[PDB]
Amino acid sequence: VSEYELPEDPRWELPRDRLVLGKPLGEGAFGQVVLAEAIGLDKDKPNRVTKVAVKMLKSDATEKDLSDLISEMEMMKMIGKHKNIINLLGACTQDGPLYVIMEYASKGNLREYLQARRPPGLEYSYNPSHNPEEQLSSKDLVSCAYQVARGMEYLASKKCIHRDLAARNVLVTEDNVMKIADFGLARDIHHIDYYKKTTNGRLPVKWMAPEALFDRIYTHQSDVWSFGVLLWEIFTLGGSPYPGVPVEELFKLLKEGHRMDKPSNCTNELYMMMRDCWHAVPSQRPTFKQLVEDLDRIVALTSNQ
Repeated sequence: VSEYELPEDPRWELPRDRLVLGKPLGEGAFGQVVLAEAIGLDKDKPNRVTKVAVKMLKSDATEKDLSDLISEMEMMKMIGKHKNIINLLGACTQDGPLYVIMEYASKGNLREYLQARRPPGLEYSYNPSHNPEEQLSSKDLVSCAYQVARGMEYLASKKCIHRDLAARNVLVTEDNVMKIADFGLARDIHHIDYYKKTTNGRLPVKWMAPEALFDRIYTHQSDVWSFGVLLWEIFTLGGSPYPGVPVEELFKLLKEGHRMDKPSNCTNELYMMMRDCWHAVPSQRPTFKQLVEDLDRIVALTSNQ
């Protein structure tokens, strides 16, 4: 790593020995995220400990992988802070491997968070968690969507196109705050494999707008399409999109104006929002600003009983 000039930034630099490294949080090619305790992250509270997520490259990482990680870090700096995104907290760039320090979401990703809170009724697939948690009220689910819309509205205003908005990329903090993750990732410069499964075997094509899918055109409006799919994931408490539809087929279906059916427990108004997000013509989908305003009103009218 000493072969490279790493961008040191005194506003963000944290001495390596101020991090007590803990358990893995995840792993995906290059590279890995570990839980850590950071001593004196806030310079004015030097004896405070903060739980953080520490992102680093794998042992097999390449010059491009390092460039990607740096790029994510610099992008997060430029995008700035928001309550509903995974924020940058600091970095270790001198005396060892690049560490990018980010906010820690202790309750994991939204898909697994919702699946562990599935009640036993007819209205959801079965709860797969060995440690089931308290069911969420109706208000809570809409509020979940509100917060994600809020985060995306902020990101869109900073001219950040996410390109893979999905429940798996929303994280939940100890206080049940929704935080959009992986918004700063570098765009792959090689073409896409529409059948590649992620490191948890998810098929990303099921969240892509048709123009992203067929033409690789990504905009804020294709992100709005993804948000529609995420809304569907929410009101299925973590369901898998287009159940039983294989990829090669998804191409054809979307073309014919095929859309997912309304989840069993979903209001007509929330289902219309989904359908609006899945308008065939990008210019005709709502914007994140409209979505934030609509969902704000809907949260107020929705019951937590």
